[PDB]
Amino acid sequence: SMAFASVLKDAEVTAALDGCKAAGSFDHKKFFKACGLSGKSTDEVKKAFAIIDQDKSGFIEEEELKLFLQNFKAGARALSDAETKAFLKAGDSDGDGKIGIDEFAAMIKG
Ligand SMILES: [Ca+2]
Ligand SMILES: [Ca+2]
Repeated sequence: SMAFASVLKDAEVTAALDGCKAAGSFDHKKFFKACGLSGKSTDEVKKAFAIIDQDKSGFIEEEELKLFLQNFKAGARALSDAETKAFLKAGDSDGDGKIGIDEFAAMIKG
């Protein structure tokens, strides 16, 4: 659902949601950089990591990664098998199958 709408501008993330609408065209970097998440404070990020976390499993398993579009909405599709892979290695620096916060704030911090 529109959670980030609180943190960021629902209208802002919107364009960030339509920017990925394109299959195999999802550019997380562009996304975070769009809403501004990229460069933001590592504090808020942790708060942005919840928006996504729908099961508060503590982490964002590879299965949750593809659910990086269900954070800004409760319906948005899920990154492809590759898209999720890119967004994985793009963040996960250990390639274990999950992306923690320290890692989630990394893909954005860098
Ligand atoms: Ca989670
Ligand atoms: Ca990890």
